[PDB]
Amino acid sequence: MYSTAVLLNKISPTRDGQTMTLADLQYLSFSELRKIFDDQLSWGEARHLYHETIEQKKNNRLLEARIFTRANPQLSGAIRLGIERDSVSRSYDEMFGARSSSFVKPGSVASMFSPAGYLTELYREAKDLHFSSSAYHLDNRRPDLAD
Amino acid sequence: SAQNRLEKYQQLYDEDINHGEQRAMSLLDAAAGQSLAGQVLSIAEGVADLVPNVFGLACGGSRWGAALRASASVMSLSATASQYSADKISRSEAYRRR
Amino acid sequence: SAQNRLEKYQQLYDEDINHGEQRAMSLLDAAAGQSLAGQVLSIAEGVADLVPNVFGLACGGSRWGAALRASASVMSLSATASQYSADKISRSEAYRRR
Amino acid sequence: STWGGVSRLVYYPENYIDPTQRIGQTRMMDELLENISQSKLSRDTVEDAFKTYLTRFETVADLKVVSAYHDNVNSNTGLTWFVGQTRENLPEYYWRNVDISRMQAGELAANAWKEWTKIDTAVNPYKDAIRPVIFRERLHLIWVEKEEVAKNGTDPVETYDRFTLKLAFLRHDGSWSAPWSYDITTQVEAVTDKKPDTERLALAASGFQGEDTLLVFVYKTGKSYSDFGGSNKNVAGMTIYGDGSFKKMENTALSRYSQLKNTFDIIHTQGNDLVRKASYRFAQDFEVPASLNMGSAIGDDSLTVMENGNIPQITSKYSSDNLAITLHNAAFTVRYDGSGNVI
Amino acid sequence: VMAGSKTHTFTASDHIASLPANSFDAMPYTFKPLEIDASSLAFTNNIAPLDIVFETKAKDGRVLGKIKQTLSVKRVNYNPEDILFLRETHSGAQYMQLGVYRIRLNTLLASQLVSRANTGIDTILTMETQRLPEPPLGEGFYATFVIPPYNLSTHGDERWFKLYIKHVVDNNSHIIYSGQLTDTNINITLFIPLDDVPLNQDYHAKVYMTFKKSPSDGTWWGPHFVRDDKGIVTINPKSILTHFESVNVLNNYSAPMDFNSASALYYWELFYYTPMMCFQRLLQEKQFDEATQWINYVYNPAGYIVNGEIAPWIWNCRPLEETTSWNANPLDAIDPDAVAQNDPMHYKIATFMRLLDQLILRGDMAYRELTRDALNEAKMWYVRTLELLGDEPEDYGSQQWAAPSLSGAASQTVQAAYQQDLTMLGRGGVSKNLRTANSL
Amino acid sequence: DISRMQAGELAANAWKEWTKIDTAVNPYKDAIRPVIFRERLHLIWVEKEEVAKNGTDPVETYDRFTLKLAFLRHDGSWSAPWSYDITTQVEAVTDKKP
Amino acid sequence: GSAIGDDSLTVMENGNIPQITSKYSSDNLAITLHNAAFTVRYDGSGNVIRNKQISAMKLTGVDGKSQYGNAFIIANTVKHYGGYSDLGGPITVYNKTKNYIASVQGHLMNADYTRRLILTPVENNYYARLFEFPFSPNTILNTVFTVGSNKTSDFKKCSYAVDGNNSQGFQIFSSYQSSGWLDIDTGINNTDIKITVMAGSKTHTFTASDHIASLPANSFDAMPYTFKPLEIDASSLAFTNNIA
Amino acid sequence: WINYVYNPAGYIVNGEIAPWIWNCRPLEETTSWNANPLDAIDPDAVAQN
Repeated sequence: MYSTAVLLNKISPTRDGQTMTLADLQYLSFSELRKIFDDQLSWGEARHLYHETIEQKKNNRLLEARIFTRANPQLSGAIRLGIERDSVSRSYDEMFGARSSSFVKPGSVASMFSPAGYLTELYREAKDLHFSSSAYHLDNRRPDLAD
Repeated sequence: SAQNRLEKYQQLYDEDINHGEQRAMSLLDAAAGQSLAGQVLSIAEGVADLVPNVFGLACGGSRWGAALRASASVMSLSATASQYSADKISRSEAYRRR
Repeated sequence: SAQNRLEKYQQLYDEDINHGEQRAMSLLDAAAGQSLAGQVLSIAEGVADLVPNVFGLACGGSRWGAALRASASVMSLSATASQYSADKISRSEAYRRR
Repeated sequence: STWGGVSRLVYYPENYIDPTQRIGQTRMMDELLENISQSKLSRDTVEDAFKTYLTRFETVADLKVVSAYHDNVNSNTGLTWFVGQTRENLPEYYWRNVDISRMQAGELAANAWKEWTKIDTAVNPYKDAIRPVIFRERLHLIWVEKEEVAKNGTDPVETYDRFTLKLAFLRHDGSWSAPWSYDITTQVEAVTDKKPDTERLALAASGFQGEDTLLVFVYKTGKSYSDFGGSNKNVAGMTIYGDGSFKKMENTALSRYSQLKNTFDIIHTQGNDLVRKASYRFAQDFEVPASLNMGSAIGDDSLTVMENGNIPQITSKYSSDNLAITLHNAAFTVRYDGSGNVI
Repeated sequence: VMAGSKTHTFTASDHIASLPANSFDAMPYTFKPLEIDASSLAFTNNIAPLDIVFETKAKDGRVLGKIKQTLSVKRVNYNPEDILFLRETHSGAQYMQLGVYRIRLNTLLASQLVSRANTGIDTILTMETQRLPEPPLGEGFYATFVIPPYNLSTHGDERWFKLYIKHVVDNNSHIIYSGQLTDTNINITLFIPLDDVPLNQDYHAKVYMTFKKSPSDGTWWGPHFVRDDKGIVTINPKSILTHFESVNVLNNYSAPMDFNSASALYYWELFYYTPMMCFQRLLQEKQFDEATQWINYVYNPAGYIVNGEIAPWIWNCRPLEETTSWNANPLDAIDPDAVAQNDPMHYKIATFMRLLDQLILRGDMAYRELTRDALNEAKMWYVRTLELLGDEPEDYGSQQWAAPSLSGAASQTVQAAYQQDLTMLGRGGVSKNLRTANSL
Repeated sequence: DISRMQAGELAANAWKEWTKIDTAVNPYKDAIRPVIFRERLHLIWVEKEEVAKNGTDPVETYDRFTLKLAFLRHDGSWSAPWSYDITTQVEAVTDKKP
Repeated sequence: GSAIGDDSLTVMENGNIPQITSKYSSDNLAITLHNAAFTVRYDGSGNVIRNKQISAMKLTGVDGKSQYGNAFIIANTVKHYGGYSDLGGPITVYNKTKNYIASVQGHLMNADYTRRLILTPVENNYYARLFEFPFSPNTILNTVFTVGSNKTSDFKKCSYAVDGNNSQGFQIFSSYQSSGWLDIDTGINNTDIKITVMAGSKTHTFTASDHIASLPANSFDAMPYTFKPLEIDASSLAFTNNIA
Repeated sequence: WINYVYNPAGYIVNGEIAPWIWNCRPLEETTSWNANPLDAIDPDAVAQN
């Protein structure tokens, strides 16, 4: 019942002279979104923005998974007869170079399911659990973790 | 003696399920099917009994509660069929473990 | 030989309950539920059959003892459901002991 | 391990696809599953099980939708509930629902629908006067039945048709409760002019949420309808409350719901084709929720807290071209308390 | 309370029912009925919001608590063109109509299954059966449009286009198609509805196309279909077709069965899930030949014999062959089946893995006999499986990875840039900064 | 399968074993026959009942004739039968002397 | 039913006559066929042809889209011959009506290396090449090159399509042997799409030039043809055992 | 299932952490609903007091 463009215009500019985009709010919880834009967004607007962000994130994940699946070298392959190259696959390959063909074996640190990815997710989500002033902040008790 | 024991057990394992057990399981399956086969007939009897059956100058005779009795009957039949199927599956699993 | 025996028994213990036993227990539970589900229909049939069903110049036709028969039916259904649930629980306990 | 498995599920679902079980499996598929669950199997056994499954599929897929109801005041949102009837000569009925709000650019995703579910409560409707409704925010089935009864104490014994309105509701565990019964013979005879065989009697039901009641209308199918009440003898009304009691509507009350005539079945002007229109939830001019639960909030520095914020009554009034909203008993409590700390 | 452009503030100084006791414990405040003049609400899609906020602060300026909410006010709309209704054609097809859109409700496959069931069940599970036509959805016709490839000069920057209909039921316009312009021609087949008595005598229906450079309607700027006394929809000669490449009408075409309709679940169960379940059950009991026979209804590397010749298709399951998606929200819950339903390629991979499992089990069973002939049979099974699989690949990107710092890998800017690029790719297609400059 | 006839002798394998019908048929005399429309087997018969007209001071009876049609389903079961009233046609063609 | 065209290039599908009616008036039997329809689609039923050549002919040219109804030169049997690795292989097709060369490939080794299509009759001597086309973007596949002159003989005598040929030696990334040569025309005439019916001694031919309900869109994709009702005078059927 | 009664991490309501500690209201407010718990040996009665 709202329009995402209008709400984004209300939030914009994003401190950088740019229009706010759904990607920039990936990123933060609903409570944070309501707190930061408390002066400009009501309850329904914040709820709609949160739902739209979640939907966009899910769609991006699905698109990436599909692109990776259709480009697996393992299926080359008597099943390759039932594989078709789409326009989206060509666009992704053109934009990101040879990333889509850069598969790695399991057990390597570069894999997205390797413990490196788990550690990155943990650090990304847990970095802001305490204020920078508090002595319990992760970057204060163990400064070396960032390096 | 050990060789004799090995031959006996190998023969038993190779034989696996003989014919009598197959017949018993098929009978249980057929019983489940036959028990399930009566629900449509029960519903038909219930719907048919609602029509009045006396005429003249004293009419009536309809059985008001036919449909509810038919529904109860079909649900009981479903319960019986489920019980039979459970028995058959349990017997099969016991044979596999043996 | 001892290592082979250990591997076999470890695999059997890890597998625990296969799918057929789960299906049998679920079927017994469903049978108990279906058996229990008929009490409301039996009561409704009993209360409906009491209304007179003949008219004209010779009225009546009510079945006087409908309610008591309905009560007997619902109690029999409860007994059957209890039996089914007891069977299911006994089978589960036997599997645990095994 | 758990995070790895959950993350991998999206990219490689084939590692977790089990042919013998799946969320949303239909009942007949399970019936086939136990039909082929014995230890040893033959080609004939599997073929017979597949034939039984085919019988079930043929029974289910031959359904035809007979009634529908939309749970809203407009077509933009809400859920639509359908009741359908089998092809065979049996009183077997099924129901389902769809989410029409998922429509975009004409086509609906297949997951917005719901599988057919059987109704087993001994329904014997007269012709096709059976329909779903949502009153007290749970599903209800409402239908009519016809019996042949003679008046007692008359020397020439004459018979007539008695029409009974039956209403039932769906319980929590999927069972159906015993149905309430009412006598509507006079209304049917009035609106049909004692020719029920030649005229198509039609039934409509709506749920007035504002007053928490159910409105039932019985009418004669036609090309168009005038305003209710007064001289219009083609429509009769009925009101059902929460406890099951009823009340026959009068002309003054009948004229209040004249706007619902747009959701009635009609005979198409171009070609005598019957068209059925799904009923709608009723409202006067605008719909507003009856109550609003504010919730609770935490004050600054975790010192105070507001609780029990609630607006139990919200009313609306549309006079001329002005809409006014009245809030009754807007209340909330303030208490000095911290939500867990040394403070 | 905020209602559209009006803001009303009610303070407890004059609207309080009873001021509570002045104590550190719970103090409940209750208000007399409050009146709001909501005559300035902006109704979009027959629904408008209404905002309510409870505010309380002490003399120090501290906020004792703030509660926000949004109320929904719905406009009652019983207009004849906004009330969905059900109709049934003479062919037996039931369709539910809302405004201009129509949806099929029932199915007619059960009647036609008898011919296949009279012979063996092998006749039922065939691509020919799954390609059966369906009766038309009410009164209307079919049309084919060719959309030209994207060019910057005429289409303009963003590659998005829409197709709207007009002069059906009402005289407004409703969107009937939306899509993205690409570098090749696009073939679109659509079902144009048609009412019994047209509103405009000259043109019975109008279809037009909009993009960035031309986001308007215009006059005679699109195909204007007119129906004669006996079928035969024709295009009005005085209709500009510059935007389209070619627009044709199909006067007798009958669409095949749809695997994305209301009855999609039953079709998928009959044609895909059931043979797979039967094959799995047969395989679990070491009945290999019957399992192969049952799985051959879905996939068979040797092809399928139809009328005595090899069929041109590869997969016997039509939804798998055409990759028809029938799920729009697969990530609402943890469910591999839902994800596979969204993209049915995973079903292809699952079937392939099941076939490989059966072959390897056959090979192991033959190997365990130790007879020379059994050894040869096991060798044949293993060789066949290896030939089916192909040659396994090696690691490629392991040595191309530059190890980043933990702070760098978790940087929000990198994730935001990647998500922005993915969104632009999926929703648009603009290729600004074509090379990604892999050093970033 | 009569197409297998060769110079007058039919091979014994061209026939099919008798199969029972269990759907509660009560035909009048010998007016029961099979048929095939919609390309599946159907059984069609007639039944006779004795019914009196209501609301007549001298209560007179007559014979009501009902035509019933049923069809065979996939798994070998028989569906519920459609019913029609053909009393007028029977009385017309027989001149009320059945 | 369905059928496969010559050289596994095209395929007819969905052939169906849904309505057939009969009328016996006096001593004349007439048969009417309603909505005789079938679809024709360019597709190969499993080979290198469908994977590469058909997709090559579906690409858009530089003179503006289309590429349908043109004359093409293709190879009978093409097989991987050698190189550093076996990629999808540069599969090339010649368009005579516009003098175009369309090349397709499966994958690429690495984006940093310069890549260009090279056609030589010897596959070993770089200086013996007859065709050289640089990829305008390096990381792109399935492009056209617009020779610009009638060089059909040169293309015919040039086997060994090479997808490498850098300037630091040769560096043959991939190479494919073409073997035979075929010439095809994808254009069609409305008088060659016919239905012929034999009834006893009578033969009736109905062409799409006059019995077509609506001519479909001229495209490489599926093209459905539908026919108006067809009348057959079957008064000369030879009835043996009451069936003809 | 046990999180419906006690959860050390708190309970999310409307997108924010709820102020209460125990999700069971009688436990949170310590409501006593038994006046004679020592009439017989019964741990449940004592706990109810």
